[PDB]
Amino acid sequence: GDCKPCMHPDCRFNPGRCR
Repeated sequence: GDCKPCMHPDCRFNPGRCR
């Protein structure tokens, strides 16, 4: 990840952040 840290389940496609 880069924008929104992908250190949690939510970073599957962070809507508006890290896809």
